[PDB]
Amino acid sequence: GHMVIGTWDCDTCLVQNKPEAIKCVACETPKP
Ligand SMILES: [Zn+2]
Repeated sequence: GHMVIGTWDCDTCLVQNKPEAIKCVACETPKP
């Protein structure tokens, strides 16, 4: 919640996620 921006938005389920993750947090999609 602090200087952690960079979240990526999905393109299949339409859901944002943290850049520290490996996949989506809604559809479980493989991060690019
Ligand atoms: Zn997704």
